[PDB]
Amino acid sequence: TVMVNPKRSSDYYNRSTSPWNLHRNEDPERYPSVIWEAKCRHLGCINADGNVDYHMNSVPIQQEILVLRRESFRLEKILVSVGCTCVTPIVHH
Amino acid sequence: TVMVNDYYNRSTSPWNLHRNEDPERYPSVIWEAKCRHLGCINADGNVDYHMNSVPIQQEILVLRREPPHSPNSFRLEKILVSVGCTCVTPIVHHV
Ligand SMILES: Cc1ccc2ncccc2c1-c1ccc(O)c(C(=O)O)c1
Ligand SMILES: Cc1ccc2ncccc2c1-c1ccc(O)c(C(=O)O)c1
Repeated sequence: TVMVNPKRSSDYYNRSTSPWNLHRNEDPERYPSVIWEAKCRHLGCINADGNVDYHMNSVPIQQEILVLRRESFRLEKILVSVGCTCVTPIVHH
Repeated sequence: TVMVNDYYNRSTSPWNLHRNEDPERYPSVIWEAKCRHLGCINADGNVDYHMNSVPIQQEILVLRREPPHSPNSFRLEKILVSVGCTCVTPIVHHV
């Protein structure tokens, strides 16, 4: 026991070859109550012609973050998606 | 005041993880991303500067010992962390 005293400001989500949207994650018993989580727009990645390359993969980049939960509060560690990256698939065993 | 109790090696914008350690902080250890290249990896496996690797930055909540060195009193603080990298067009679309 111890004592303790959203925005989208980057355009990377649209300029990325693995672009992403944001989804509202809301929990009234949590601080922050509203978290915006990334969801990749495509299964594949966008090529230089602007079309989807289904061979590559858009995958979410996750971060472990601290949140406060009403329980007087209790500290929790959760995983949130912050954006997406484009990867070459695992193609061997 | 309250009381409290490989995929990136495969990315076209790969990154390496770096230890951010602060004993005055909870969590003490945060693993941050540093993009490996300024370009992105092309289909030949080389760095290509027609596109750029950029680090996605996220504002995260953290506990800071207040007063310093205290084992049971903290202040809520927000810091900017690099979580991973994505591959972007070097151009922007707004004025
Ligand atoms: C990321 C992106 C988004 C929208 C596009 N819309 C039309 C055409 C290309 C687009 C690209 C894109 C992808 C890969 C690339 O290599 C390049 C590039 O080389 O500019 C551009
Ligand atoms: C991401 C990645 C990582 C390592 C590689 N090492 C050798 C060759 C290509 C590599 C690729 C890569 C990049 C873009 C791509 O478009 C493709 C692909 O289309 O296969 C593959």
